Amino acid sequence: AGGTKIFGFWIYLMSDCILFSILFATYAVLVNGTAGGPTGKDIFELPFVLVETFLLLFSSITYGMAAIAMYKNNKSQVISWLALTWLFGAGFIGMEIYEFHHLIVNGMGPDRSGFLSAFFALVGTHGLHVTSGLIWMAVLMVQIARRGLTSTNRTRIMCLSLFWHFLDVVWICVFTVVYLMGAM
Amino acid sequence: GSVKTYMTGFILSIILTVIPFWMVMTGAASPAVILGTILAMAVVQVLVHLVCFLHMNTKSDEGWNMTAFVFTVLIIAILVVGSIWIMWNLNYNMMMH
Amino acid sequence: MFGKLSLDAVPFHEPIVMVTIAGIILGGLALVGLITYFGKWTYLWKEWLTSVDHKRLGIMYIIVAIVMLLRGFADAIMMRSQQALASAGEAGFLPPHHYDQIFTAHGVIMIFFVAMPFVIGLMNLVVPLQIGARDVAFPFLNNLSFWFTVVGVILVNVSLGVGEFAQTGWLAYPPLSGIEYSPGVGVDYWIWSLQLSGIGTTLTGINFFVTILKMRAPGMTMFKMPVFTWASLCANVLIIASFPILTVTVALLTLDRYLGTHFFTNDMGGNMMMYINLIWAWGHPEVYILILPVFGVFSEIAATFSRKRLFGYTSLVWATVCITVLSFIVWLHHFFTMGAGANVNAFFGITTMIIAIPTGVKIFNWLFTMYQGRIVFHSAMLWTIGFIVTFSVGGMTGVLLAVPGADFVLHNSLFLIAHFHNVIIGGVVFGCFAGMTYWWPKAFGFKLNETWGKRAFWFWIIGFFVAFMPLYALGFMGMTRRLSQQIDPQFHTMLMIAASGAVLIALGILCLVIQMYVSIRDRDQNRDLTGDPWGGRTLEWATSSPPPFYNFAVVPHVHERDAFWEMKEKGEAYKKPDHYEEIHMPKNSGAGIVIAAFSTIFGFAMIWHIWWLAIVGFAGMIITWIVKSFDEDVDYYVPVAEIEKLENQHFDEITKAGL
Amino acid sequence: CNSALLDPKGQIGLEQRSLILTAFGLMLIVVIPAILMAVGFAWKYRASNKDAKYSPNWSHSNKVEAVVWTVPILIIIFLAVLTWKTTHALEPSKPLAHDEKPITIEVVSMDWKWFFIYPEQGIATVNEIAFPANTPVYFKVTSNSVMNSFFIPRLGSQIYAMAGMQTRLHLIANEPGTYDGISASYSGPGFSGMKFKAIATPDRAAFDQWVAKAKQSPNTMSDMAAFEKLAAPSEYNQVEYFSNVKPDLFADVINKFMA
Ligand code: HEO
Ligand SMILES: CCCCCCCCCCCCCCCCCC(=O)OC[C@H](COP(=O)(O)OCCN)OC(=O)CCCCCCCCCCCCCCCCC
Ligand SMILES: CCCCCCCCCCCCCCCCCC(=O)OC[C@H](COP(=O)(O)OCCN)OC(=O)CCCCCCCCCCCCCCCCC
Ligand SMILES: CCCCCCCCCCCCCCCCCC(=O)OC[C@H](COP(=O)(O)OCCN)OC(=O)CCCCCCCCCCCCCCCCC
Ligand SMILES: CCCCCCCCCCCCCCCCCC(=O)OC[C@H](COP(=O)(O)OCCN)OC(=O)CCCCCCCCCCCCCCCCC
Ligand code: HEM
Ligand SMILES: [Cu+2]
Repeated sequence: AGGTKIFGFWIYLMSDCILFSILFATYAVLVNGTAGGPTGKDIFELPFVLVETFLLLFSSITYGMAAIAMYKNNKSQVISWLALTWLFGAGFIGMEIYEFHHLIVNGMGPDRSGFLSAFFALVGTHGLHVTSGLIWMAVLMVQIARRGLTSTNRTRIMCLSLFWHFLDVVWICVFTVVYLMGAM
Repeated sequence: GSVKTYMTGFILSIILTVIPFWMVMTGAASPAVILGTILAMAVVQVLVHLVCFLHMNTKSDEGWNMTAFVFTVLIIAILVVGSIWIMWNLNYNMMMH
Repeated sequence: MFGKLSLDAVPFHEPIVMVTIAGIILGGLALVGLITYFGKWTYLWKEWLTSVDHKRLGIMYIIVAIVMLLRGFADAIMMRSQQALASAGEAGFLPPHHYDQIFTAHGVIMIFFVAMPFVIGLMNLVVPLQIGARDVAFPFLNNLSFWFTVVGVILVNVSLGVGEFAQTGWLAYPPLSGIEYSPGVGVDYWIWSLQLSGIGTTLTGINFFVTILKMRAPGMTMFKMPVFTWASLCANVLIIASFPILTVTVALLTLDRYLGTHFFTNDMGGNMMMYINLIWAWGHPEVYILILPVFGVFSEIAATFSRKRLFGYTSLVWATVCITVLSFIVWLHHFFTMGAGANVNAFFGITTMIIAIPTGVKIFNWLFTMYQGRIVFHSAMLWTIGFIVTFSVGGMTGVLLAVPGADFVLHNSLFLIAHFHNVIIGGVVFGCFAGMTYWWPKAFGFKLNETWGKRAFWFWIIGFFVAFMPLYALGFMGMTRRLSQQIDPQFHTMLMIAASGAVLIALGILCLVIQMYVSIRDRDQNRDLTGDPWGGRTLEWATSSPPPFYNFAVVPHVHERDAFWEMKEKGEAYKKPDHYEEIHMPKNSGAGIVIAAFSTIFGFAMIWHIWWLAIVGFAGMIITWIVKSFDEDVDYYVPVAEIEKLENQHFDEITKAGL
Repeated sequence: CNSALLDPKGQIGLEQRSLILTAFGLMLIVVIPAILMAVGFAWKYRASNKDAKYSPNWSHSNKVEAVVWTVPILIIIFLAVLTWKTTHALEPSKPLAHDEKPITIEVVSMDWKWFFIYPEQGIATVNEIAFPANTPVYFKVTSNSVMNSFFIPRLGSQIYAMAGMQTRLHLIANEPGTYDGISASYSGPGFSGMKFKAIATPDRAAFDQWVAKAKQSPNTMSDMAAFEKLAAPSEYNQVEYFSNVKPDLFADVINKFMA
């Protein structure tokens, strides 16, 4: 019942991990495809990515404490630990929006230099998943505030636990292949 | 308790992110020692996040939930290495020789 | 109203389109008028459209596939008519603007909306019955997956009347499908039909993977499963691992045309060879998604109508697991002529012929299943014998194409065209009609007409051979695919035979319609009363015909392969339980239709650049998803009064008919 | 039997006819007995045949399942050794060993015609090539537009034509004649008329009188302004000759996508 949905969501993340690997394969082909424009070393600010990496890492341990609080019967502390990992994920999204707004205004959008197309399609598709999990987190927070730690709400916490920790696993592959390999 | 697995897997992923970042931001006199350790610490930190955060187990769905992950790693490795190998030969050809 | 919709988008002054526009508008209004005449709107809702029953959803998949089979055949009969007129020097009907939409739409409809729903609808009806399950693992997700496929067939059909379809071929290769060589809405129709229907089949593969692994009967291990369940398990693995490749590849084409990005462009660092690498990394696992459950269909039919156990179960199982891994390492054989090295071409040429080894083990294991049986020549057994002859010819042809040096003269020929119509018509279409004939009494309670089912076979067999063995000869003569105008006169008299063979295939489709009419007209005389019209071996035939909507009052205990056959030989399986308990069943939901109704609004607005409507359409899919999460009445319990009523009416049919 | 692939006129076509024939004959040792068993077992083991042995519980034999795995394995083993050897011998962009100093012809696919450049002769043609028989021909193939496929079916292999990219093809003609070439990859509305003639001359004197004929034209190709005038979208083009060409025009077509 509950464990069938949790196993079934794990199979979806394995298809979602295949989805990200096509974006990684497209980036590796197109990384040297700069059309006389900027390369990775001219664009990537590595102090900025280190703050973005630690915000997604802080939201992973904050969801882990929310699941720990779900394995006691403290409904209030599941909410409080879910309130913080929403803030760290909104900080992560707000920095990626600031990163993309700096490129688009300064003429380095996706419509220029198809290295920049593969950059925007990998970092942007990751941030669309973080935005999708941020909406799911706020819908879950108002369900637990209204109904409590019911059996259906407990399964939805463990389904989003799989989703949220997977986005931090993908980001380890993102900042290594894109940012750290690009700024060598 | 189970805080200890979350806390160790958080301390470890702090170390496994600072060291690859400090090498590029400093320079470390070797692009090949940098590239090896960056991909090594990326793989190790992915393994830390599966064990500590996702709680990957060999006995979780009677063997499944683990073989499903091992299968897709092989599919990802076939798709990524295969497409890179194909596109490298397609781009070494189609050149003005 | 807004966007690029202009009322000059409707193809006026084009009679071959406007006649088929009025044939669907008046055809749809006549169909709408019958439902309100007989008062069946409250019955189609609450029993069929909102149904989370896998038996109801499996039937509706096949109804969509049969209806789309008529449209995908009616334009293939126009290509045979045009190619027979273009040779012998006539610029007849179908100008190249008109003709190039037709092979693109024929490829899209017949793959995605004919072959895919027929294979999925056979797995929907049968697989929960074979494993002793009462429903699929995620029943609301199964209903939502059907309606995403309906959104795909709506968007392709409105491109006939509102805009035009793509003119790029069925896989929409780059720059020809780019925004500077295809500036119109045709590729946008192709993009959003495949995107919205493609997320529906991804949820189908997840649903049947968890159903086979978790929802099995007690005692049924993996190597006691039916072979059709094994084939459905491996086919759904390929759906989970390859339909994400299609989702990214079409979305990267979407960003190229809408946002002006450079992925597969010619100029600004884009690589158009990356798409052809990516679209065939999905492309070959798709053709093994189609042929794997057909292999499972033919294994159950050959065991049933030989009255003999299936030969080499373990070899047949491990040949299926061999194919589902080997399907991901062969995809470069579709672009041997692109210009990769000899090492890359010979590697993927060698491993393409490795996948022919487990297919030959499957073929010969069916041959020894009927090596010492008592073969009853049913209609479904006729499709099985005809598959082995036809698929062996077409499979042998593809291994010839798997040699790269041989493929350098046969790439994109009519030899290639005749190859994959030999393994889809020969394999998938024959397997879909065989499983339709086999599982018709289980789905509906009465048997199909045996006389008209055999006549439909004899027109689909060598009527296919008149249609496509000339294209083998034309592929040697040098005729390439997608040829429309001023075809060489030496290709005439061989395009004339191929056109005559399509008329025989048309008579087999007509014989299928007569077979469906006569069976419904005479259903009270050909009723299936015991639930086992043949001598069936798997657990589906332990139920009544049609099954009691929970499939099983008590879930059966399995001890061996062919669980219903071993029960019959021990005198069991017509055993009345002394008591019953209530069955926890899911409820029907109006969402999933509402989620798909906003998705076809979202898809239509993205095609025509109506951005306020696409925001409203996309927000509708998300708010309906959110408001479905707050619903708490998702389940109910079937009372023991309803179970005992439905089982005592099955256990006197057993008594009044002998057993 | 006389059908442009079973009757080829080039060495690459003749080596591919033997490759098609030996592959087809190899697969027939397992496909003919499969079809014969599909009909023979259906007839001998009918339900109405009361003389045949009936074994309903026989589902496993080690010797039967050994042969069912071995003989498909052994055929593919012979077919993979053949596939490896012939892919490294019939590969395009592998020059043919003739010591005849091959003629290089540069091929540009347009909408919807074939543009041919003869860079060592200073000649360009549309929808017609000529070359001597028994001399190798080095084809450098590119696109100005969407992807095409350069195919002369009676002479040998095909290769894709892609914009900004340079594929290579080597062919030879063992007999004089004229061979119809086509585009083998669909490229738009005018794709059905992308047909050219490929004349293999009896000797080099007839090739020298075709090059001298093709430089009596008043039309030139001396700039990229004249190229983009000719690269305008057109259908079912006649054979056209250009007497003067730009000395490195083929690289300029590639460089308008790679720069
Ligand atoms: C569901 C349909 C389907 C099936 C079953 C197959 C099965 C095969 N496909 Fe056909 N493919 C299919 C659908 C397509 N393939 C295509 C294109 C295609 C091409 C590209 C050629 C080109 O682009 O120029 C090659 C090389 C093949 C090879 C094969 C091989 C070797 C098999 C093998 O799996 C067949 C194995 C079966 C055999 C061999 C017979 C059974 C064995 C017997 C009887 C005894 C054993 C014999 C031996 C071991 C030799 N496929 C295209 C082209 C799309 C397009 O271009 O637009 C489509 C749709
Ligand atoms: C191009 C952009 C497209 C974006 C489309 C999708 C994103 C929009 C926002 C979606 C997020 C809102 C989710 C709804 C919140 C409520 C969900 C919930 O509580 O359900 C939990 C559910 C467990 O199931 P159950 O408990 O039965 O609940 C049934 C729900 N009806 O658990 C579930 O299984 C349901 C929740 C799963 C959510 C999956 C996350 C979607 C990720 C989308 C990726 C977007 C980008 C893709 C890239 C395109 C290709 C390159
Ligand atoms: C809106 C604009 C766009 C339009 C696009 C089109 C939308 C897609 C619609 C597809 C949905 C599929 C519809 C499926 C309806 C199936 C109804 C059916 O089969 O009912 C038969 C019913 C069976 O009777 P019963 O005795 O209960 O038999 C037990 C079987 N388990 O027998 C009965 O006694 C009931 C008799 C009434 C049934 C009449 C309904 C006719 C079938 C509906 C239309 C199907 C054909 C066209 C589908 C187009 C698909 C693209
Ligand atoms: C998928 C490939 C492409 C990826 C990008 C776009 C899609 C993102 C969304 C994918 C979500 C997948 C979730 C799968 C979970 C499966 C296991 C599971 O937990 O299922 C739970 C539940 C099924 O529960 P069930 O028992 O059927 O009944 C529920 C009653 N409330 O399941 C549910 O009810 C939740 C799932 C149903 C709702 C999904 C429908 C919305 C999808 C809209 C996509 C919008 C895309 C638009 C943009 C274009 C794309 C580029
Ligand atoms: C494993 C195999 C899976 C097969 C999947 C399904 C594919 C074919 C779909 C058709 C089969 C469904 C019909 C049989 C169901 C039972 C019908 C039934 O019970 O009869 C009711 C009704 C007339 O009976 P009535 O007088 O109301 O009362 C008697 C009830 N016993 O009888 C009727 O008249 C009902 C009419 C229902 C048919 C409408 C469905 C449309 C789908 C047709 C597809 C296209 C056919 C080609 C064009 C046909 C039109 C010329
Ligand atoms: C039943 C009789 C059928 C006939 C007579 C027929 C006829 C044709 C013809 C004439 C072509 C184009 C050949 C060319 O380009 O020269 C074609 C292409 C194609 N057919 Fe069929 N077809 C039939 C069934 C099917 C089925 C059942 C499928 C299922 C998958 C299918 C899939 C395709 C595809 C994918 C293409 C290539 C699309 C393209 O060229 O872009 N066909 N068919
Ligand atoms: Cu393939």
